[PDB]
Amino acid sequence: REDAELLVTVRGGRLRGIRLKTPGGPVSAFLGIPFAEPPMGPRRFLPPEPKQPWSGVVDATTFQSVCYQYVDTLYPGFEGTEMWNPNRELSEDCLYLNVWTPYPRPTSPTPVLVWIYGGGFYSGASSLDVYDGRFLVQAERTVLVSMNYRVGAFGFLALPGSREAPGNVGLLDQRLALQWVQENVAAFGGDPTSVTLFGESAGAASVGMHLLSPPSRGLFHRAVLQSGAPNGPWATVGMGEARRRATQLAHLVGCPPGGNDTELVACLRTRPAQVLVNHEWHVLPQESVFRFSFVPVVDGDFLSDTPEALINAGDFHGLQVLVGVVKDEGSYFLVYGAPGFSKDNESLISRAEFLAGVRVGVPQVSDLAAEAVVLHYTDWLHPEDPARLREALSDVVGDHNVVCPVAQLAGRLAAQGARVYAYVFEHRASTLSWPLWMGVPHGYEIEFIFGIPLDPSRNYTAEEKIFAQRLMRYWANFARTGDPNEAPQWPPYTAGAQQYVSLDLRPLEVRRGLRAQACAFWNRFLPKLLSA
Amino acid sequence: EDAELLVTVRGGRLRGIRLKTPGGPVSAFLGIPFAEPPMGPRRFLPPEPKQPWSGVVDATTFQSVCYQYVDTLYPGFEGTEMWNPNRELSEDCLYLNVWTPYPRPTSPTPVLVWIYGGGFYSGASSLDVYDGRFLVQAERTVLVSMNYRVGAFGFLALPGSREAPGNVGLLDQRLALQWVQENVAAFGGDPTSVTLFGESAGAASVGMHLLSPPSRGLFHRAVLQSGAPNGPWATVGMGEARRRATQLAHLVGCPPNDTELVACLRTRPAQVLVNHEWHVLPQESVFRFSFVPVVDGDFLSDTPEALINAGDFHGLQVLVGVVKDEGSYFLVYGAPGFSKDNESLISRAEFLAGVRVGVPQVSDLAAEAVVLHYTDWLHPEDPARLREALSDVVGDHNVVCPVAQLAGRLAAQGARVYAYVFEHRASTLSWPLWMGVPHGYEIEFIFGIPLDPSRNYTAEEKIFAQRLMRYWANFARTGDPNEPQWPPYTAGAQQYVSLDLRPLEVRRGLRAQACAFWNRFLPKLLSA
Ligand SMILES: *[C@@H]1O[C@H](CO[C@@H]2O[C@@H](C)[C@@H](O)[C@@H](O)[C@@H]2O)[C@@H](O[C@@H]2O[C@H](CO)[C@@H](O)[C@H](O)[C@H]2NC(C)=O)[C@H](O)[C@H]1NC(C)=O
Ligand SMILES: *[C@@H]1O[C@H](CO[C@@H]2O[C@@H](C)[C@@H](O)[C@@H](O)[C@@H]2O)[C@@H](O[C@@H]2O[C@H](CO)[C@@H](O)[C@H](O)[C@H]2NC(C)=O)[C@H](O)[C@H]1NC(C)=O
Ligand SMILES: *[C@@H]1O[C@H](CO[C@@H]2O[C@@H](C)[C@@H](O)[C@@H](O)[C@@H]2O)[C@@H](O[C@@H]2O[C@H](CO)[C@@H](O)[C@H](O)[C@H]2NC(C)=O)[C@H](O)[C@H]1NC(C)=O
Ligand SMILES: *[C@@H]1O[C@H](CO)[C@@H](O)[C@H](O)[C@H]1NC(C)=O
Repeated sequence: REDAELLVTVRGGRLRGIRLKTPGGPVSAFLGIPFAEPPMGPRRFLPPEPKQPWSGVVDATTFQSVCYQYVDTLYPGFEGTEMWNPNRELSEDCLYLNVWTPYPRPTSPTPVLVWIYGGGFYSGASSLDVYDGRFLVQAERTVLVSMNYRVGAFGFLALPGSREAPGNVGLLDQRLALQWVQENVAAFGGDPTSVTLFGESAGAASVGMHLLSPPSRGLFHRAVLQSGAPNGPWATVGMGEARRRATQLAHLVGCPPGGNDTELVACLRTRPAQVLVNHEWHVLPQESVFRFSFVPVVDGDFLSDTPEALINAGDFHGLQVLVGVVKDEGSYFLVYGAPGFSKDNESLISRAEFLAGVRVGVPQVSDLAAEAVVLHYTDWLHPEDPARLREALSDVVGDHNVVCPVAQLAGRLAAQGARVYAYVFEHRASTLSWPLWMGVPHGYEIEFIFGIPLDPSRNYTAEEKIFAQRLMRYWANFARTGDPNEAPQWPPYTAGAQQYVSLDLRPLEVRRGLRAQACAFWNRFLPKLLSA
Repeated sequence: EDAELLVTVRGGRLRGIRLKTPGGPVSAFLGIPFAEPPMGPRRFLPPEPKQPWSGVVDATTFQSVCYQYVDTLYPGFEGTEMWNPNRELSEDCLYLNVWTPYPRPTSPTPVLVWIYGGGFYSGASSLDVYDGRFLVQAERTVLVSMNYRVGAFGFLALPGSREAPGNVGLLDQRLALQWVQENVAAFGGDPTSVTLFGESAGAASVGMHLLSPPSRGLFHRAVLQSGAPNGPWATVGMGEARRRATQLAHLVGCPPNDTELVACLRTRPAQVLVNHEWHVLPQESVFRFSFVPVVDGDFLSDTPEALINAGDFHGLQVLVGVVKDEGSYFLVYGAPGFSKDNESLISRAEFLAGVRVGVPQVSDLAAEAVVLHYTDWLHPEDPARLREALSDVVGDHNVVCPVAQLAGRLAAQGARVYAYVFEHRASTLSWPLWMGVPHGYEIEFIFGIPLDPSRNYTAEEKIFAQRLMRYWANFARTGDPNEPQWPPYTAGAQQYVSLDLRPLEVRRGLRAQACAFWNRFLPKLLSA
């Protein structure tokens, strides 16, 4: 006595899933499918090995463990923090993926959406409530896949050139999952010839890196980059600085008691996973509000050059991408260490706090460059207005880290053969627990893309549910056709007209300029100065 | 004979002329010698006080114009010819002029001293737009103006040499100011109330007298119009001045010992030096200033910027301002694509080309920073926007931001500053409309030229001219232009007033965002 709809055979063996209820009807979920051998013991820091075939039926009936990661404790018990923290036990045995499909299974091959979570390459999990695929699959009849990938030291510690810790294995985790989709998604009714990757923040940077890595590029057809880009200043690190960071962590945990790499990694392997996590914060070169200790390394392998170079020199004919940002990208990060900031106050900073915030929000630039930032962002008719300083600091951090990297990628892709669509998400959710001064913070479009307002246990307003259904429709139209349009039209983004649309409760408004003036500073001038 | 027209000064007796204005007569003494003619062995040397004379000097007509290049870019065009010499060129040119009410005052009258502009290479006190008769009649002041040597004759420097020490044109101005102290009372002028006013290089001159202590005791108030001593074109270092002096010596067939070199230069006709003066500049530029004040530790003990930042300016009142479109006039003197006879709608390549020529000696890095700041990246190739942007580049770098930096430093360090922007386009203007209110075209209103019946200004423009004359003379009398009030300029509020036919409007910021680029960032970048 079984349900045939919940039984699927993949190349590795048989799976049994669970049937979820949604407001619109049932969907089939296969949660926690193993796609790699567990990377534990001698397998830690190594590239993932494909999951060996199994006999019997594996129950894919619940989310599996979260990969080991630092857990944020800035506002304990605060919904705005807790929603991003692991909702499963931490474990190095965490390489599992999730498939949601219509109930019953599609008769015709169905387009596939593949989600890559964010969290600065040091955190995140596919099991977070806000990444629940059931509403998207029910509303738009797609197949949705999400995977866990190793973060922090376990996914991106790199001793470049070494066999034992080559770096970027968290990206290879993603790639292995993408390879699993090509080989297996048709068993769930998905179309391996229509796969759209989507991600946010570090997930968006991951998506972009798969675009720029030929072995990944054959595994999908379309890409969505939400509030992140591979050319972001926090998303990559050079070979030498990666080695310095790996060596510093090893030194901090007593390894060895630099030297031979094989030996150093062997010492690192004897350390408890939690010990590495608790020391990862002490590795960074400068105090920062952003920077993350272990991120993808540009070592000539996964990425043959810097993403910026690969973007600038790329031929992108035959590609559709959808990119965008939230209205207030910088605000969320400032409450995480910038002087004068708190979610519990107005964070009306002084001029001196503004100056100190630029250094933390724009880490590792010269004084000369920091002076250029201050000049650019200061209103010299109101140089000391606290409210204006707070707003300017938010734009500094958001422009440098999210908006301008996105705009640069969008412009280069459009000019080099791809069709681009761009948005700014401008709705502040009625459920938002953050203060009003933060506006629409980083990450808070995700719940609308995934249709979370349709959850009966939540309290979104009726118009926000309509709004959520409109965005799910845009995303699914893009996955099926490469075009979010079906009514107000969404024009493509081009390097000249630079048109984008605003996403909020009102109909689409077409505007031009993704912070065009600001991003000319970050993308055209400051790069000149650096090499001088 | 008219007794009002005979004056004895320290050097002897003069005879002046009675002039007519629509408001009544005025006494004028034109072509008064204040120095020995700086000729032959005296060329390039500091001026010497005029030795006394017997008999009566005839002071009824303007004297010669000091030797200078004559602009030939639009021959016969009123816009260019109004600045060209209207008297014969001569090295025997150090004369000044005095206008007084008729009959001559018998109470000490405040004195205005005009220093003309012209990039330190040109200019004359005899130009029609500097006619002092209307200011003097309308506002009952004494007005003085002097000729000073320009070009090589006034500013060729072999620093350290006795023979060509540099800045002698500035010393010409100082001697005229010394002459005013010793003789102005004989005309009814008050030597304890002397206000200096100048435009462009004349304003830079005023600023340099403000920062040179031997000149500071010769006047009490200062007006700087479209110029500042910290302007990029206003000064030169000792090494570059020596290089320029040496290259002109080569160009006119003279040997590279300073004594030898200057002696050979002295044998060359004056016209010959003028004919080669442009060729000394290192790079091609819209500004032809080859010989300018030199920072040698003497007249200027430091750069004007260093002197400005360090000075105690309590007790000083100053009036500064700009025209609405400072850059447009300079663009037609060689910026690619520009002409008075077209709309000057330039390409982006021409805009970029024009930046290098309007900002003459900056690195590519700095130039790039300029084109980043002045590009609208939503309309990067719009010809009309590019034309206006390059006008802003040239005007901000050369006039507006040097003036704004001076005004802010002086206010923050004790001076009472009043700032204006002159926004009225003269109904008689011969330049095209796209130029707006160009550099130099506030002068005619402040000298009351619209009151001349033989000119075609409107009734409204004459009322306006009378307003400006009252502001300027109020400031000369009291250090305050007011009688809608004109508030002082401050480093914080940055308030200025708009001068046009409308009543005064108070605004904040002399291109504050643009000038933060020139006055705060770029200096940091150049050193690195
Ligand atoms: C760097 O060191 C590694 C490991 O050293 C070995 O580890 C010991 C436990 C034992 O295996 C010993 O042989 C060594 O001390 C080297 O890898 C070994 O290289 C030697 C041959 O030269 C030999 O042991 C095996 O080939 C390797 N054993 C492994 C992989 O554990 C490696 O060659 C050294 N590289 C250099 C030169 O820096
Ligand atoms: C606004 O608040 C921030 C943060 O204060 C936090 O929230 C408060 C309600 C309270 O719980 C504090 O303990 C929290 O730190 C202020 O920034 C801090 O100010 C304190 C003052 O003693 C200082 O000791 C800390 O170092 C500051 N932390 C920083 C700069 O990150 C800020 O000063 C407040 N601004 C105002 C006046 O509104
Ligand atoms: C607008 O006019 C400028 C300048 O043209 C000048 O005025 C004309 C009436 C005529 O007298 C020309 O000889 C003058 O040069 C133009 O710029 C020039 O364009 C010509 C080609 O037509 C070129 O050979 C010159 O080198 C250019 N000179 C400069 C200083 O750039 C400009 O092309 C005109 N633009 C228009 C009318 O759209
Ligand atoms: C939604 O609001 C209701 C109001 O009673 C509350 O009981 C419930 O806990 C809320 N659930 C949320 C905020 O998810």
